Amino acid sequence: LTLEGIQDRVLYVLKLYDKIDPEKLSVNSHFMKDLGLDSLDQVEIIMAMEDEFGFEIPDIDAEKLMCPQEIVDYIADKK
Amino acid sequence: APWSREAVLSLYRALLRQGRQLRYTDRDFYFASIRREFRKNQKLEDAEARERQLEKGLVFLNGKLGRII
Amino acid sequence: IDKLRLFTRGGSGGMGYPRLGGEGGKGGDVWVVAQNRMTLKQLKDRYPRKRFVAGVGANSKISALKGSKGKDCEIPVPVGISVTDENGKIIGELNKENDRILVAQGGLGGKLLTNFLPLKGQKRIIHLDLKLIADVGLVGFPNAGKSSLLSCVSHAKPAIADYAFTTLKPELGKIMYSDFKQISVADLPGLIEGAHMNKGMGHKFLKHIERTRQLLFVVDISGFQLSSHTQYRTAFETIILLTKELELYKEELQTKPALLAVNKMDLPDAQDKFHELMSQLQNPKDFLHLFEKNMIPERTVEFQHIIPISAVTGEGIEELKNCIRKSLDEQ
Amino acid sequence: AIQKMTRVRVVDNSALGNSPYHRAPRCIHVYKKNGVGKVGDQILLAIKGQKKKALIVGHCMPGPRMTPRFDSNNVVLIEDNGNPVGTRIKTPIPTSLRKREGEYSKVLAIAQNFV
Amino acid sequence: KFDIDMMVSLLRQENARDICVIQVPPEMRYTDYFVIVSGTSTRHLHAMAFYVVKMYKHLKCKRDPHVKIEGKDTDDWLCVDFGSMVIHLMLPETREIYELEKLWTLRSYDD
Repeated sequence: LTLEGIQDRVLYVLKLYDKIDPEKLSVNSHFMKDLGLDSLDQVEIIMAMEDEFGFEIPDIDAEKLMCPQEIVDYIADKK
Repeated sequence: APWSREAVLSLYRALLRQGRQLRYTDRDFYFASIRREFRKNQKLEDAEARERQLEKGLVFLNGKLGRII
Repeated sequence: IDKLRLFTRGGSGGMGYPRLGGEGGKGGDVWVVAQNRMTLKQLKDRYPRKRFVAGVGANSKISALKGSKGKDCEIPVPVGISVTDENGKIIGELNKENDRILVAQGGLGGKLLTNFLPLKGQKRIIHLDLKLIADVGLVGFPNAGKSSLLSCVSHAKPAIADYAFTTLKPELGKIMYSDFKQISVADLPGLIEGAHMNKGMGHKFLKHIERTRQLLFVVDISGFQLSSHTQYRTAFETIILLTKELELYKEELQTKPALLAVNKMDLPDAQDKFHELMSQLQNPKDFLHLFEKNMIPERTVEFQHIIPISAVTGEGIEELKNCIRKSLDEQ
Repeated sequence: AIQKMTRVRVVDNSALGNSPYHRAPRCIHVYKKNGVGKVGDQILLAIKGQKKKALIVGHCMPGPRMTPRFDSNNVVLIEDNGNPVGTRIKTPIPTSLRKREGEYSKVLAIAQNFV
Repeated sequence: KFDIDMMVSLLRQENARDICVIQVPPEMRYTDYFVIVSGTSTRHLHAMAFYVVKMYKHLKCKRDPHVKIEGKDTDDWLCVDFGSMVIHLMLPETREIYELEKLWTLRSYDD
């Protein structure tokens, strides 16, 4: 699969979230700092990313992503 | 406050797996109810109260007092 | 087509009979609401089975509980309603839809060994007058084409309507007011031909058509030789005869918001002066003479206006028809 | 055997049931054909001086030979609509209590356990 | 027959606004399943209850006992038990004020 397609799917999943405001959906988009998301909100974003481009993400690796670039790199590396 | 912080995330992940494993019930309503049971409870809870709620969540993950459908 | 007289029953009180607590229901009110022709879409105008009643109160006895409340009754009409009571006069005076008139009677209780009074449910004598079958009764002439005239002047197809009467239901036609709304008019029962043109589909039906409070005199606005009748009864002569009969029938009705329908206007054009002839017949005293100051052969000079049918031109014929429909619904 | 003027130890999560007062709650009248109030009927209840209907669930007097019995007069409140005003009953309740034909389901789930 | 799948099909055909089902185990001797139904309005909930009861009756189970619409007097609160299961129809606000599904899921963890 294309890594650019993975990044595009991650961006589409981030923009599809209704709790998140599409203001800074950059590669280093932090949850608690760039978006202001709690640990429950971080887990919700991780589930929402695993819902479309995912369903194989480990809980240990998804607990410390904190950036769309890290999530895109993890998705490219897992696939 | 809680028994552990990463244990709360593990419980949330197991709850998400169970809600994705839902069969007949409104799994979106199940996810919203789980969020309401987590967001409205795990904000500023005290240590003993968070311990009791963690025991309740562990029992719910066990699910011995009922199986959802 | 006739006038209806009904008895309205409201809420009734409850009972007991507990040592603790008390009575039950109360007495509801009688509401009258007028609705559009969509109320006549459901067949509830041939309903009459000696009126309708409302709910009663409750008691409860286990263990010391009081009762329920009463119930109010609303009486709907298919197309328009004029509401009067047993006082010999009407309080509400309208026939347009969404108009409500209420009569209140209640305040109920219960008998004697905890908290006291004797009674039963309440009632009132209501009188519903629809001002003809739908809005007005159309009596034509022996040139009448009122059905085709109404079909040509309105984009809405006419339907079958009914009224709360002891006789047959006359046919009704929809007219367009060019204001995102539509009004209704009524013709002779059964096959519409016009009451003056030797047809009412019955003698009792002719009496029902002639009993209408608001009458519309349809006549040929075209020339007598160009009228769609053989032999035509002349526009001036038949118009004068029908208008004289309508005015002499009641001077108050002549002074009321009654109009004469300008028909056979599908042959006429904008330059045919059909609207000019209608204006000259409406503004005058229904004769050759236009205005009379003191010596007037009629009961009243300068009478009401005329209604347009099979509309043409653009000099406000649709606006005039809408104003005529509004005046007819004003009653 | 909830007869006239019987005091009842109501088991419910209702605040008025939980409300202490000058006296504990006592019934006034019951919905029985005889003058004998058994478990599974509507009875009166004084909550802070307020009349209210309730259902007596679990008694102390000897009933059927195979049935169980508590040591008091346990009851759960009902609304004017008939619904349970309270939330839950801590004491377990007998399973045969629903077998009386009538309003049973609304209390059949709200209590903590089943006796 | 009228199984849990039939109940789900009836809820979907009746367009249940909120459905919450739980499979009751043999730990409690009350039923086999617990259903929570939140509908549009009291008339809508009553109509849904009547449709479900008519379907369960006229479908099958002639030998089974009849089920009455309980909470027919209470506008918000209603229930009907099945031959093996039980449904309760209330508002979602009424369901939350009951907090019944978590209460049905917490045998000893409420107050």
